[PDB]
Amino acid sequence: ALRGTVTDFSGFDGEADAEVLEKAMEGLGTDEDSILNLLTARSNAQRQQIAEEFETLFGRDLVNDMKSELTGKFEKLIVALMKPSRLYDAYELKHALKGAGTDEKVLTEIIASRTPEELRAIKQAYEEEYGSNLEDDVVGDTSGYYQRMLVVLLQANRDPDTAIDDAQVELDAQALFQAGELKWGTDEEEFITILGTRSVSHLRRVFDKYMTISGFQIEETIDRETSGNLENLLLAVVKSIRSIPAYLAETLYYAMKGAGTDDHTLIRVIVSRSEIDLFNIRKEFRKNFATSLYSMIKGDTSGDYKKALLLLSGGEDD
Ligand SMILES: [Ca+2]
Ligand SMILES: [Ca+2]
Ligand SMILES: [Ca+2]
Ligand SMILES: [Ca+2]
Ligand SMILES: [Ca+2]
Ligand SMILES: [Ca+2]
Ligand SMILES: [Ca+2]
Ligand SMILES: [Ca+2]
Ligand SMILES: [Ca+2]
Ligand SMILES: [Ca+2]
Ligand SMILES: [Ca+2]
Repeated sequence: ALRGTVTDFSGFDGEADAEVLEKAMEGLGTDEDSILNLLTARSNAQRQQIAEEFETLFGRDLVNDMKSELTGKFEKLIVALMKPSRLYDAYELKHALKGAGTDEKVLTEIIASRTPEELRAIKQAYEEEYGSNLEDDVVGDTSGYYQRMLVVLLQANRDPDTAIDDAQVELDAQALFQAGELKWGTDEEEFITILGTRSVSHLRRVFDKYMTISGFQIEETIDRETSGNLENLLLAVVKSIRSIPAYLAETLYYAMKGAGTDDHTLIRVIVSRSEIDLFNIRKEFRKNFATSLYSMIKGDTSGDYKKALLLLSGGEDD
């Protein structure tokens, strides 16, 4: 079911590709198009091969050459596109912790929507690159239940999908109801333990049951019961439980629907997901927002920045 929008180019020729990129830079100006048409048509693993082959042919660093020939939001995308898949999430996480004021949005998005396999892969890569323990770093930069929930999630420990138990589903649905709507204040720990540790397949069933017994969708209750930090995280986790593609589709929409563009988010989501579920993301986006992902990117962005994004994205006809 899970489909990306960028795949390996067949008949890929690492050296030819380098020569092309060289031809697009060496001399007066810069052939943005040629760089943009090639790199959005090669997978992450293949860009790495292009970057290594470029060095052997020209004794120059591809990425740095492009940094010195490109500009603005376009350069940012290309640079993000060039970052090894393995290191990308950890890179965005590191920059989100760096400096006194943390970037919660990024922590929540990534940690709430990455599968256990992925999260433990991120943790190892992050410790390899930076010599810091990710969990420890997150603990240092967050606080309260938001910190607690993140720590729980970072254990990469969630129950595995298993035989579905009707008794457990009713029990857990009731616990959430008793912990939220029925209680003066909120049993934050119950929400956290349940929404943090229970399996995906199990929780989807618990949601349907929660609605049946409470009249509320769990998302309404989370909004009615919590605020800021914690609300966003629990909302993020819940939506990811339902559908990571649908969660990330909503993430893109909200990055574009206002007066500006949250370009930092536009870029991260498109790039990181281009080889996993961006096709799924596009389907869900259309499904929930009346237009294609394409048309909204077209409306919010300009120039080569726009051109690359659209080629990366695809689906003009969604
Ligand atoms: Ca040039
Ligand atoms: Ca030019
Ligand atoms: Ca530049
Ligand atoms: Ca960043
Ligand atoms: Ca910080
Ligand atoms: Ca902050
Ligand atoms: Ca309450
Ligand atoms: Ca509360
Ligand atoms: Ca409480
Ligand atoms: Ca609220
Ligand atoms: Ca906008």
